[PDB]
Amino acid sequence: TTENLYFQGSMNIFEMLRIDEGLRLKIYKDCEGYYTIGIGHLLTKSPDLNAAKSELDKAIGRNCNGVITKDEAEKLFNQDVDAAVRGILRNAKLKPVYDSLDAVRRCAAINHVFQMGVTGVAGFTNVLRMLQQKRWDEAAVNLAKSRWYNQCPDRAKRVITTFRTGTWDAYKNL
Repeated sequence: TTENLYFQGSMNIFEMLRIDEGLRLKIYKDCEGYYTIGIGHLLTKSPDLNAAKSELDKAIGRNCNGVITKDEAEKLFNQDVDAAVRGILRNAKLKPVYDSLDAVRRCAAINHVFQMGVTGVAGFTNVLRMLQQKRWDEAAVNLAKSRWYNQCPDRAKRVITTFRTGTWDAYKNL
């Protein structure tokens, strides 16, 4: 479809993570129980809500009282995406795999690091080798064994499908 052919140009890392993480203007606990706000911004792993609000005020730069605006959520979101990209490119293990990937799977790579962090992703020794060798089906099967996926499948299922196919299909028809 001419509409189907345009959907590609509408999808990017920002729209991808926006779907996987949602958009919340108030502090909430994610599927792992950690305090979160905005578009998947983990505030802290501490169970103390007071620590979550203290980190929020530091990140936004004002007395937020646990609430932020949509424009603030986007600014924080852009910083987190940049941090995940920079984390990949300076890492001697992730950068060669990332460089080998196509544009769409590169988005899935940034997404993965955004969710898990650099050392967590860099620990997927076998998945990283499979991806560099273009063994897409095997990579997706091994990702489906991870604790990252199995503890919170809805946040990870679309990333795994994107690693398998290199298309945006899993983000169609929400």
